[PDB]
Amino acid sequence: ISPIFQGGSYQLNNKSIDISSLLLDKLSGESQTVVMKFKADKPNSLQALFGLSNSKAGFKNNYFSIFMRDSGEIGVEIRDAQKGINYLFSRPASLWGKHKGQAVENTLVFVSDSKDKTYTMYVNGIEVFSETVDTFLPISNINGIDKATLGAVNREGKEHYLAKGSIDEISLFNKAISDQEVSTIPLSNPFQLIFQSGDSTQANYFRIPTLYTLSSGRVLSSIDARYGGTHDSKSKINIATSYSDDNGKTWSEPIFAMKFNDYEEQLVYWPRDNKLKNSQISGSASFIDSSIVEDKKSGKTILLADVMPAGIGNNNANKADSGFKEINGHYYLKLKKNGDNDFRYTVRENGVVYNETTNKPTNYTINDKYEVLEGGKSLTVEQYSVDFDSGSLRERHNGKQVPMNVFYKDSLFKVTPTNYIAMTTSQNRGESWEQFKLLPPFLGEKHNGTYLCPGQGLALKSSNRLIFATYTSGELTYLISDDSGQTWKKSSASIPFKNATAEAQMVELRDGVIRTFFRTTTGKIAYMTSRDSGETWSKVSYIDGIQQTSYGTQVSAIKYSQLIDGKEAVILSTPNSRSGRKGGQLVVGLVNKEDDSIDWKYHYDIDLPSYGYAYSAITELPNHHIGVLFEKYDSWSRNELHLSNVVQYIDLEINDLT
Ligand SMILES: O=S(=O)(O)CCNCc1ccco1
Repeated sequence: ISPIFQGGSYQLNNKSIDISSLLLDKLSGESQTVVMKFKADKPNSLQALFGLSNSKAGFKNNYFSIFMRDSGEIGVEIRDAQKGINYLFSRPASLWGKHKGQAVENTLVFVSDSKDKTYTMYVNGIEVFSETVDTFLPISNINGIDKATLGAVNREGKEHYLAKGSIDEISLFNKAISDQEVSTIPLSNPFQLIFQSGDSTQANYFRIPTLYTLSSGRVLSSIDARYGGTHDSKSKINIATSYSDDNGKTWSEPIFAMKFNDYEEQLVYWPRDNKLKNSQISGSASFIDSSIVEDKKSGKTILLADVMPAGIGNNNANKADSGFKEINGHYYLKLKKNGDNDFRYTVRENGVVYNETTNKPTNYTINDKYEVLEGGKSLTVEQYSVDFDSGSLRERHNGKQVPMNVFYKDSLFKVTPTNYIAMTTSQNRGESWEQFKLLPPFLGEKHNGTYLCPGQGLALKSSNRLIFATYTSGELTYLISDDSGQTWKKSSASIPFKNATAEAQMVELRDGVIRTFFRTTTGKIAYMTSRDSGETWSKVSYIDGIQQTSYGTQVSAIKYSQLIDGKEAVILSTPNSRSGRKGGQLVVGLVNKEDDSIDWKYHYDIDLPSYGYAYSAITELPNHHIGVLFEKYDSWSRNELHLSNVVQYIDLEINDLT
């Protein structure tokens, strides 16, 4: 239908604008829709963009506001002292500030709907909240409203929450518009979604993005499709992938690289109240932290991830147990049968389940998908679903039968409650993925598996050598294959930390010279150098000019192909902050051929220093633009848990950085 009111080009310079004379008489009925295109790249800590208030003395709490914080959060307030109603709905990390230097125009759509009794907010096409109340307060039935304000809320005749930005365009409607209509509002988005709520993964949440340009020009991406909110394992998490054949302008409908079936794939809205936000899926096996490379020789595409048996994450993973028993040079996967309190079985050659005590093989075997067969017959378990209908989290058998897998809770045979690493391959560049294979122990029979560094593995330009960085207590443990991933050898590089999350990423500065940048506990990014193609490693140094937080953040890096100011160039993606995971940057370094030192010459501000930026993926797109897929939020912050569509992708050019 038609806007009862429409205005545009409002400047918010810490002075509010009065539009009462225009809007207040238009307002009628109990349903309204605000549509607001606005810019704010230098906002104050807390500012109101829009306000409906009772400016009369004695009614400071009778108002409606649409506000933002300089954290990127957006919210509304609906308050009536006489009615006894005080509503505040919001979401962190809902905004953009700047992109490529210019300020971003955000597209805000707030719906107030008296039929479903529901407040819904969309920003830049994404639904950031939708709240139902039992007692609905139409934004226009607030007692004694006499003001309509932009850039403030007019309380008791003063300008509260003074704003800094602009509203290019604002429309008002005496209707609550439908979803379908909402989707037809044009956007000015500086970004796109590759993975997103409601897509084929059915995961409502995503974390830990990766990017890799393949030899065909196809760009591939892998990610954590996280179902139980944005929690680490333990949870349900699958590895999803999607590709682009047109330099990241469009992306394929995602498919699974690694998935488990013990729990259903459920698009669940996870509770954000303090009483319930730490609810965590506790019976599911899961995957977490993927890394990808292309192998020249085979043409194969290779993906690794951490594997977690039902109910397992890194905080409770059995350290001091690789999950394998060594029998004469060979590592065998161990199993526990129900009723036993010790592990008495192994998976020998041809997946035969052998009893270690009796020394007789058994009538059970383990297939390639780690499913259990008895006497050649496939066994099954019942699937679980999660819900919050009882007011708290509840995992329960949903009726469906799925292949019994030794990583599952209900399995008759179970692996060691510890962390594993697995690989899968694609012969077709992301179109399908093989059944994953578990990797062997690297640091011993009685030492838990290491942790895959998420992002890219490295394909050395002058051999068939493939390296995947992993970490454990006290060292990076690089995994090396010279045979297209069929076999693997470890290369240990000690670091001066214990229990650090040393997420690492490598660049080749020239033939056989590998620089790795990894996350520390120091507030600085560290690095080390191999000069014999990852055989041995230098001592640890640190970069000054970038700061991280004490707990740090994942860092992605690539060796750029074109020269920049005449030099070889390495690009770096990281939050630059000591407060939290915000202030994202791409940092450009020129290499000094004399000594292989790096002069970090350019810093690109991805967005505002106060807006969230966490784990990231960069890649050189086939047209020499830079593709960036990142967590646009503070994935550490306890206040920013469980947001949808905060992992976003952008296209940058080199000159944008310089
Ligand atoms: O810093 S955070 O990214 O929030 C924590 C990530 N933990 C990494 C991990 C690896 C295996 C299980 O968890």
